[PDB]
Amino acid sequence: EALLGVYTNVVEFVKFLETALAAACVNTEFKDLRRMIDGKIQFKISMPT
Amino acid sequence: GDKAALADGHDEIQRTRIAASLVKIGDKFVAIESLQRMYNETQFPCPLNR
Repeated sequence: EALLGVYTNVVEFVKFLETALAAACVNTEFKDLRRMIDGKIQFKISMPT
Repeated sequence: GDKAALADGHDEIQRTRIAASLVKIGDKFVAIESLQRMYNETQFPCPLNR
């Protein structure tokens, strides 16, 4: 006698680009980030008098 | 007649379009400017702060 069961699905959630939190961050898809050691940003601020 | 001789300048100077805030106080129009941008970008203390 073959028996069947009832399974309920995993409740899916709104993705990251579809929330309003991404208005605070700038999103890029860096494909190979496990190869990166460091990443730097360099500012150069000239100051008037 | 004396008004033309009194001001050589500021008659027949080419007008322009100046962007500044205004306000209305009774019968008088007054422009408002706060100059902390020109002092804090050079990091001298401001003379309006007394």
